[PDB]
Amino acid sequence: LYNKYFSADRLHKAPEILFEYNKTKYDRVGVRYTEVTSKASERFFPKSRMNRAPVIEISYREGAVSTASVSLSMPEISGPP
Amino acid sequence: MKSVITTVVSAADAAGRFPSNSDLESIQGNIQRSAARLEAAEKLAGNHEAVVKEAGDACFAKYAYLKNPGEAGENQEKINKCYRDVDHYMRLVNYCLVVGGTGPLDEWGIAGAREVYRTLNLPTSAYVASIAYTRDRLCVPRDMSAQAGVEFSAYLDYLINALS
Amino acid sequence: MKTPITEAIATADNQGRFLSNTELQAVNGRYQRATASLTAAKALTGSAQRLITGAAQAVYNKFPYTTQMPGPAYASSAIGKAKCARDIGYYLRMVTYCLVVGGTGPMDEYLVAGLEEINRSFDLSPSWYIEALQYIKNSHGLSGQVANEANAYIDYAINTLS
Amino acid sequence: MKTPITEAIATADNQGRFLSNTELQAVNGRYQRATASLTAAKALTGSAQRLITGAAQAVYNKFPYTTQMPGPAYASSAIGKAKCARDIGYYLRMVTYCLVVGGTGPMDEYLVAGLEEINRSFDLSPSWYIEALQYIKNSHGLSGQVANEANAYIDYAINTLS
Amino acid sequence: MLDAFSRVVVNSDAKAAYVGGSDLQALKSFIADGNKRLDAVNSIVSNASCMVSDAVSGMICENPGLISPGGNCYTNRRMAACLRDGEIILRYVSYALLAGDASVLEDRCLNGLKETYIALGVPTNSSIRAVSIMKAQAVAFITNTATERKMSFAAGDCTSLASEVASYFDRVGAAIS
Amino acid sequence: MLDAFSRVVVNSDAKAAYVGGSDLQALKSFIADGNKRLDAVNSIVSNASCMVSDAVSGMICENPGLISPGGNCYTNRRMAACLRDGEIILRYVSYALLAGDASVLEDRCLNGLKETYIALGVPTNSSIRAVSIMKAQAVAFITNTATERKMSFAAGDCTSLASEVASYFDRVGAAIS
Amino acid sequence: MLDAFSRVVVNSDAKAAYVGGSDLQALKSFIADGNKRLDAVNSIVSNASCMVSDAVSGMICENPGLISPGGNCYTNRRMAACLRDGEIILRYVSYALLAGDASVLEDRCLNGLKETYIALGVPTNSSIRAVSIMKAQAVAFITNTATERKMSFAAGDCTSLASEVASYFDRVGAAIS
Amino acid sequence: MLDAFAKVVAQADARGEFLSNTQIDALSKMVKEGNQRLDIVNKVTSNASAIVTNSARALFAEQPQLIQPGGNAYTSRRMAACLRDMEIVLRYVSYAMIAGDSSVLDDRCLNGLRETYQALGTPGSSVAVAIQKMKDASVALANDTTGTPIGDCSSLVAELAGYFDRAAVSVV
Amino acid sequence: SIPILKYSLSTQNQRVESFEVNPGDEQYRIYSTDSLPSSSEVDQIIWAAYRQIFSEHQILKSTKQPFLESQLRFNQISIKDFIKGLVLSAPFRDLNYNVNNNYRFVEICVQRVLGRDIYNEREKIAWSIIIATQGLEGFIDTLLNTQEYLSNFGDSIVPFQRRRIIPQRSKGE
Ligand SMILES: *CC[C@H]1/C(=C/c2[nH]c(/C=C3N=C(/C=C4\NC(=O)C(CC)=C4C)C(C)=C\3CCC(=O)O)c(CCC(=O)O)c2C)NC(=O)[C@@H]1C
Ligand SMILES: *CC[C@H]1/C(=C/c2[nH]c(/C=C3N=C(/C=C4\NC(=O)C(CC)=C4C)C(C)=C\3CCC(=O)O)c(CCC(=O)O)c2C)NC(=O)[C@@H]1C
Ligand SMILES: C=CC1=C(C)[C@@H](Cc2[nH]c(/C=C3N=C(/C=C4\NC(=O)[C@H](C)[C@H]4CC)C(C)=C\3CCC(=O)O)c(CCC(=O)O)c2C)NC1=O
Ligand SMILES: C=CC1=C(C)[C@@H](Cc2[nH]c(/C=C3N=C(/C=C4\NC(=O)[C@H](C)[C@H]4CC)C(C)=C\3CCC(=O)O)c(CCC(=O)O)c2C)NC1=O
Ligand SMILES: C=CC1=C(C)[C@@H](Cc2[nH]c(/C=C3N=C(/C=C4\NC(=O)[C@H](C)[C@H]4CC)C(C)=C\3CCC(=O)O)c(CCC(=O)O)c2C)NC1=O
Ligand SMILES: C=CC1=C(C)[C@@H](Cc2[nH]c(/C=C3N=C(/C=C4\NC(=O)[C@H](C)[C@H]4CC)C(C)=C\3CCC(=O)O)c(CCC(=O)O)c2C)NC1=O
Ligand SMILES: C=CC1=C(C)[C@@H](Cc2[nH]c(/C=C3N=C(/C=C4\NC(=O)[C@H](C)[C@H]4CC)C(C)=C\3CCC(=O)O)c(CCC(=O)O)c2C)NC1=O
Ligand SMILES: C=CC1=C(C)[C@@H](Cc2[nH]c(/C=C3N=C(/C=C4\NC(=O)[C@H](C)[C@H]4CC)C(C)=C\3CCC(=O)O)c(CCC(=O)O)c2C)NC1=O
Ligand SMILES: C=CC1=C(C)[C@@H](Cc2[nH]c(/C=C3N=C(/C=C4\NC(=O)[C@H](C)[C@H]4CC)C(C)=C\3CCC(=O)O)c(CCC(=O)O)c2C)NC1=O
Ligand SMILES: C=CC1=C(C)[C@@H](Cc2[nH]c(/C=C3N=C(/C=C4\NC(=O)[C@H](C)[C@H]4CC)C(C)=C\3CCC(=O)O)c(CCC(=O)O)c2C)NC1=O
Ligand SMILES: C=CC1=C(C)[C@@H](Cc2[nH]c(/C=C3N=C(/C=C4\NC(=O)[C@H](C)[C@H]4CC)C(C)=C\3CCC(=O)O)c(CCC(=O)O)c2C)NC1=O
Ligand SMILES: C=CC1=C(C)[C@@H](Cc2[nH]c(/C=C3N=C(/C=C4\NC(=O)[C@H](C)[C@H]4CC)C(C)=C\3CCC(=O)O)c(CCC(=O)O)c2C)NC1=O
Ligand SMILES: C=CC1=C(C)[C@@H](Cc2[nH]c(/C=C3N=C(/C=C4\NC(=O)[C@H](C)[C@H]4CC)C(C)=C\3CCC(=O)O)c(CCC(=O)O)c2C)NC1=O
Ligand SMILES: C=CC1=C(C)[C@@H](Cc2[nH]c(/C=C3N=C(/C=C4\NC(=O)[C@H](C)[C@H]4CC)C(C)=C\3CCC(=O)O)c(CCC(=O)O)c2C)NC1=O
Repeated sequence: LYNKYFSADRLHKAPEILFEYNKTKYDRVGVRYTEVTSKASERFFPKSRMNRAPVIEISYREGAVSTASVSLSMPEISGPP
Repeated sequence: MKSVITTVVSAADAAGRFPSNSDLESIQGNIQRSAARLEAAEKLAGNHEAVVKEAGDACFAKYAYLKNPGEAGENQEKINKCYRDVDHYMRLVNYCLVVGGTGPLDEWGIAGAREVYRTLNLPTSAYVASIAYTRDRLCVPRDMSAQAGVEFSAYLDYLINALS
Repeated sequence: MKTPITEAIATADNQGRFLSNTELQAVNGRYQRATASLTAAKALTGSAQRLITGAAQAVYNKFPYTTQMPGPAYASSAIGKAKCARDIGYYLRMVTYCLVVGGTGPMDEYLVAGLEEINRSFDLSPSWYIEALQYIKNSHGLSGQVANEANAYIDYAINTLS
Repeated sequence: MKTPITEAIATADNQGRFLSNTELQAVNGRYQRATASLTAAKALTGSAQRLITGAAQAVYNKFPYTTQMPGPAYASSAIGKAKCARDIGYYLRMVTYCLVVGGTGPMDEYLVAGLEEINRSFDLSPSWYIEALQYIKNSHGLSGQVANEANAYIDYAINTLS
Repeated sequence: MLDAFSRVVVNSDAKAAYVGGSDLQALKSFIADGNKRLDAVNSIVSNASCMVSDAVSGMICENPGLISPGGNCYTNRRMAACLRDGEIILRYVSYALLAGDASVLEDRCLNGLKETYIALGVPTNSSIRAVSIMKAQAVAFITNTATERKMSFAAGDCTSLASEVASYFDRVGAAIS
Repeated sequence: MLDAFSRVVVNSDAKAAYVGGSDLQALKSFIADGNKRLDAVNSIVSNASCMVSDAVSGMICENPGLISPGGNCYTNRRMAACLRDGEIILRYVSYALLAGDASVLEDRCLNGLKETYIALGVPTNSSIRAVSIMKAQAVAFITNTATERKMSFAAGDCTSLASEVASYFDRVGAAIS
Repeated sequence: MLDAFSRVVVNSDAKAAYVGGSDLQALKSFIADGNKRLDAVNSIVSNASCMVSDAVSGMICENPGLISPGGNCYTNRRMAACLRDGEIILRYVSYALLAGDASVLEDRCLNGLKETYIALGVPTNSSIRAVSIMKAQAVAFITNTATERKMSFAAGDCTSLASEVASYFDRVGAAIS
Repeated sequence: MLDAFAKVVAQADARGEFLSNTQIDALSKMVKEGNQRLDIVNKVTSNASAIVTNSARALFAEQPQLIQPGGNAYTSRRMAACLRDMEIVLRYVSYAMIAGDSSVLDDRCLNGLRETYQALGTPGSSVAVAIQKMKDASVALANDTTGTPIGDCSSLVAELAGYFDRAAVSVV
Repeated sequence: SIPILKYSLSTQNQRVESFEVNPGDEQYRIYSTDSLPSSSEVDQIIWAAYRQIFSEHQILKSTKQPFLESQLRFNQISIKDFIKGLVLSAPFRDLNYNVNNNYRFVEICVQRVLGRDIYNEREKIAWSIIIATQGLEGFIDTLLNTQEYLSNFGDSIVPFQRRRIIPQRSKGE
């Protein structure tokens, strides 16, 4: 029983801080309230990092080494059926 | 000779008028471009015994069937003719790098080429292979400057579109 | 092709009046429902081949005389199954288009128009496609508001087919 | 009388199609703006006599000849001031009605239809009512998402008057 | 302007509020060393999820008895609740840094938390170990001495951020005690 | 060039790095046999989607119990997530080949994955079968002995690539075990 | 024909107004990005031949009724006339991109093309397809995102120029529609 | 008609495959500026008469020969004929603004307007000047924030000017 | 397809011929644009079309259709297309259509479009249906393709009430 301090209407609720900052005249900061949500797997796969995988793209044509390039990112990716 | 000066002079002569501002500004652009344009021409003059040599064997590397009997490269003298005709095209590219426009190519290399290469049964794509091999061999910070390289490949690309 | 933006234009153009607040709220509601429709369209795109093969198998189970009757209209031979999977792919594609634009406009001009004489002259029964759509409506795996947005365009086609 | 619900009905009735959520989003956006329009209508109701007398005094200040000119069209006598306050009360009433239903439908059928020959035959100048409405548009007190909803119907009438 | 931030929490309505221009200039004028404080709270909110994950894995790889059957982290849904709790504590201490004041840290999370964990049978010293791990990660992110992670800042010293959040994490660790 | 690629992984920011000819020559000067180490990762990224599809269909046509009701691949959600997981593992092992080093393969996917699959009830041996199928497809694509698929390469031997990715796939298959 | 300059002169001549500093700034901005404009027309006309060849063959390979007997692209003569029909519109689009105005495009090429095509019996749909596939190659060559060929440039983006050449390519598709 | 959403559906269906995953967030950014697009349009709608009348008064202040006896816009029917044309091109620009693409503007307004002006003898390049006189009055009015939260609308007013030049060059 | 319900006819003035070569007074000044009108006779045609369908107060400024007139003055549309682009106008839809049922609506535009009074009520029963299933526009497109419209008004004569006054009589209806 925990209802004396943490009643069920405000249970598991925290502020969140957001930043619209790009060194711009329109740069903002925001504060909101939220219900928090987390699940089990985030001891090793944290929410900012979860399900992100490094994709590599290459442009090359045979003999065109001066045009060849490579790039790297890691977005959110899903499986194609 | 299609160049910057001949264009505006022929336009003023067809109109029967004196040279105005629009003709002199075009010569100003030639003045402003000659520094980057003549940079590629002197290095093509200094490197040509290597560049047509190592561009000619790329043609036979892509098309090894040309050295078969009954083809256009059956003996050594026809291969010497092939390196001859490659060096001629490189000399014409060096010429249009000097003039400013594409006068020497469409006067001496391009006009009438489709008749000769058809009746003498020379494969047209084998020329485009040797030109396109030298087009992407150019790395821009090392051989030329950044501005000489684009103005060198634009004539090479022009030849490719004319032959294809 | 009619989306909620297009009738907002079409009403103001009737007297040629300027766009007031009576039309801007109508497009604002499209912008409200746009998120719940777009993930429905994305999830239906991700589930295309599974739903198409399951729907075709549901029609073959519920109407077994379809793959056994000798005739060009039936799926008894191998190419009839290709035509039958092609049709269900067309239906699911129109459903995803209507989910994207937020209105029944795509299927109203690509499928609905002249779908009566197509079923009548080529002797196709409309009751097959209702079974195909009733398979998709319950087994697409979405739930809640996204599924409620997705089911409306699905059983809209059930309504015009019946 | 057009509100965003009425064109949602009128578009579906043209082919006689059922109400899919092409139009349900259009009425959902009305339900979104409804709260911000209703408190604007309530606050404009609460400020009726102050705004009417201030607007009439603004017209009498900006056009002092209307207080002096001998004629039936002017407010030089006592009953002309009663007609002039009655007209501004009519305008504010139509503004509150359009704020309530969420569309310009009330004033479109009660006010502006046939207003041209009213101003022409009875020799009233439309520039008086623009000053009366420009008084209400800045000195109503409303500010924010509620004043932006209230100002649109106010300067809509400025647009048709001019 | 900080009263507008407090208003949100007072109302608990989950509707966002934003400051910029003259309102953000008033906030940065009012609360001490604002620019540095902003790089500070950015260095927390961009690293928060890895912080609670690394913290609870450090607690578990120190004491396996919670992951044993009969442990408080066993039957993973509770372990999800523990991840949630650690992240909530992180969010409140990040706000308390951003405010330069520890009042809401008392009033909204630390008020009556110890008795709650006693009533639930939550072991205290493991959570003290967890918040000390978060304190070390926070001061590492604030000195830009993360061995694994790099952000570019305008050059200078930020003594207050490490001592400020160390005082705040010690307030949490003493209030749970 | 190398520092930017490292910072993309360290930040996890999902923004693409991009490189010029002088940049590419610097990374190729750092890398061992970069020229040949590039045809390899190209032969993976041009074949990746068919690889995970053929892998999961080979697992399913070996063990149908996952597609039976009560199976882990049954339901609309399970099939989509398992395809996603297998492709993620493929992308990380492709990076680990491109780097010539298996550190991020540990740190970003293999760290704590087995306990996650235990907590979700994912059967391990089926995923081991899957990654062995991907290992066979990878070494087939690297010897250019794909019976169905052809790319032209500059002529020569690339034995190290077959052994490099076999060591990496065995690292995955042992770390999940 | 007019230009990025003669356009504002014909606009100012209706006013009988001098070209003052208010509307000269668009012309100075047009001059200040002239090097990117020349860098774009060079990139288009260097690959112009493969553009028309790939465009007409891509129009054919998704509508094989044109090369069907009696189709509009059936014999060698009709196919050569189509391959030149496309080259002419690419030439006039390049003129309009160099001049910065579509006035050379609309009267020298588009004035009367519609009734020409429906006097010849040319299908409109394949012409919009061949125009759209050329627009897709032009926007790839200007922004240097062409897959099979990359050209070297300076740093900066040309979405300006890409949308200008896209509007030029939609003008012809609207004219022959 | 075509709006900005059906545009992406059109060439996706003409290519024949589904919408890709990077186009859906290109549409979810497009719904992100929605509230901003409504503030813009509503700005140009509420003072639509004042834009037309001030642009016409500035148009005749520099070109009297239009109001000259014998000029094109001289008689009261011919003077009224300018104001309706200016309100039409203001109206279809505001249609294209909320639509997100230019396809409805050149469809019902700019299609063949050059041929009508070349047939009536209405000269070509003051309707261009009138459209430019309306353009600067519109994008100055879209900049006003008085009655809206503070932010960036400049990408959308670039598009709003990107409709007016399209209207201004299909009439010369 | 549910064709039109068969109703049966009556006897009227316009049903039988007039024998009236050279009439003078009971003729309603046919406003055709085959007349090739000038710039101000077009205004007379437009006003007479407004009087025919609308009554004389749906010639307010509010009810005016200023762009339909601009397509008439450029010969984009004809008179018949102008007529039921005027019936499709929503001032006609809220002033005349929202205030009566569809039986009275059938008679309120058979008289204004076809120029004749209804045969019986069974005709109003048979024509009330095209308002319901395919709407107002589906009603008027099927009304203006009848032989009753095309054989006397064609596509460039403004419609009018037909054979209202008998020649020797003064009164008529
Ligand atoms: C579930 C499969 C059932 C079935 C299918 C079947 N269909 C056809 C032939 C046609 N179906 C259509 C329908 C459409 N075409 C479209 O493009 C669209 C969307 C715009 C629809 C709804 C048409 C036009 C045809 C004829 C042309 C064709 O597509 O082949 C056939 C072949 C019939 C024939 O060849 O005469 C089959 C077998 N029939 C079944 O038995 C299944 C239950
Ligand atoms: C601000 C007062 C100015 C003014 C007013 C004035 N008005 C009238 C007469 C009329 N005004 C109307 C207008 C309306 N009547 C309505 O019912 C509505 C809403 C649906 C409007 C907009 C009408 C119809 C009349 C004539 C009948 C009447 O209301 O009396 C008069 C009297 C004119 C006369 O009697 O001939 C005045 C003085 N005039 C001013 O000088 C003030 C500036
Ligand atoms: C001034 C301008 C100028 C040119 C552009 C060239 C073009 C050119 N090449 C050849 C002539 C030739 N060109 C080739 C070339 C080739 N055969 C191949 O297999 C390849 C396609 C290619 C080598 C790479 C050969 C083999 C001949 C001799 C043809 C023969 O008679 O067998 C000829 C005929 C005259 C001759 O015998 O040399 C000409 C005009 N020569 C010029 O004077
Ligand atoms: C007129 C212009 C002109 C050129 C373009 C080059 C073309 C060229 N390159 C090389 C020879 C070479 N050329 C390069 C240059 C490059 N190799 C690459 O992989 C990069 C893409 C590119 C720029 C860095 C290198 C690195 C060598 C030595 C190894 C090799 O042949 O690739 C040679 C042999 C003789 C020599 O070294 O010069 C020639 C003719 N030379 C010229 O005179
Ligand atoms: C056996 C179990 C076991 C673990 C799970 C780890 C957990 C762990 N991490 C750190 C320590 C730390 N943890 C982080 C956190 C991060 N670093 C980053 O770059 C990411 C952004 C973020 C999530 C990974 C930081 C920045 C430090 C301080 C620098 C360091 O020691 O690496 C500490 C020391 C804290 C202290 O007491 O001072 C511990 C115990 N260590 C262990 O012994
Ligand atoms: C405003 C601030 C605020 C908080 C901090 C949390 C505090 C909090 N945590 C729990 C509840 C819990 N908290 C934990 C957490 C832990 N157990 C451990 O062994 C670890 C030390 C630690 C995680 C690292 C667990 C495991 C439960 C669930 C206990 C149970 O199953 O009953 C509860 C009871 C309600 C519930 O069961 O969800 C509350 C009020 N809630 C709040 O509203
Ligand atoms: C809304 C978002 C927002 C931010 C994130 C900050 C970002 C920010 N930081 C500083 C500027 C600075 N930021 C720091 C802070 C630090 N420097 C370090 O090396 C330490 C790691 C860290 C201490 C915590 C320092 C020391 C300066 C320069 C002095 C100062 O302005 O405070 C400046 C002014 C100069 C500049 O542009 O760089 C700005 C805009 N400000 C904002 O408005
Ligand atoms: C009953 C279920 C069942 C399947 C679904 C397939 C699945 C499958 N494919 C391969 C084996 C392979 N799979 C591929 C993959 C591909 N080949 C290509 O050319 C494409 C580009 C790409 C996607 C199709 C390759 C290259 C091989 C190795 C060569 C081969 O055996 O065909 C293997 C053997 C791997 C091993 O254990 O060594 C299996 C089980 N086989 C089955 O028994
Ligand atoms: C950085 C690396 C990284 C990964 C590899 C994945 C790992 C991973 N997979 C799942 C989650 C899952 N993973 C699978 C996968 C499988 N089940 C099987 O039976 C097959 C063996 C296998 C597919 C071939 C399934 C079916 C789920 C969903 C389980 C569920 O429904 O709860 C989860 C839990 C979160 C979720 O449910 O989405 C995580 C963390 N995520 C990551 O962040
Ligand atoms: C950015 C993109 C990019 C690439 C994809 C590669 C493409 C590439 N590969 C090689 C060159 C080569 N590539 C290979 C590799 C192989 N050969 C085989 O037959 C095996 C199947 C495979 C082993 C994995 C070999 C053996 C060479 C020649 C020796 C070498 O340069 O390594 C070369 C130099 C010579 C040439 O131009 O061909 C280039 C540019 N390099 C790049 O810069
Ligand atoms: C100044 C601008 C200018 C142009 C744009 C062209 C326009 C043009 N094209 C053709 C003529 C043609 N154009 C095409 C082209 C096509 N038909 C198709 O099915 C495809 C869609 C498309 C090729 C991609 C064909 C097939 C003919 C007629 C060939 C014939 O009938 O013999 C003709 C008639 C002349 C003739 O046929 O000989 C003209 C004037 N010419 C010009 O002077
Ligand atoms: C059915 C038959 C069929 C084809 C023939 C090709 C034709 C083709 N090419 C491209 C698309 C393209 N085509 C080119 C053209 C070229 N690239 C170069 O660098 C060369 C210089 C030049 C000749 C090869 C370019 C640059 C693109 C843009 C994307 C790309 O680089 O491929 C597109 C996409 C157009 C669009 O997205 O709207 C199509 C359909 N594809 C097909 O499906
Ligand atoms: C007569 C021949 C002639 C040309 C061929 C061009 C060649 C050229 N391009 C640029 C210069 C440039 N060119 C581009 C254009 C681009 N950069 C990209 O990465 C995109 C692919 C593309 C469209 C954005 C840009 C962004 C600059 C630098 C900006 C500038 O110089 O104004 C410059 C000026 C800087 C320099 O000297 O390098 C020159 C001379 N100009 C000419 O006078
Ligand atoms: C029914 C009609 C209707 C509207 C007009 C808008 C009105 C509107 N705009 C905004 C919200 C906004 N509106 C603007 C717009 C602008 N700010 C400026 O400085 C420019 C002058 C102007 C561009 C035209 C901006 C920039 C925001 C976001 C402000 C913020 O970041 O807090 C919000 C807040 C709620 C939200 O986040 O969406 C609302 C209701 N929405 C509607 O439903």
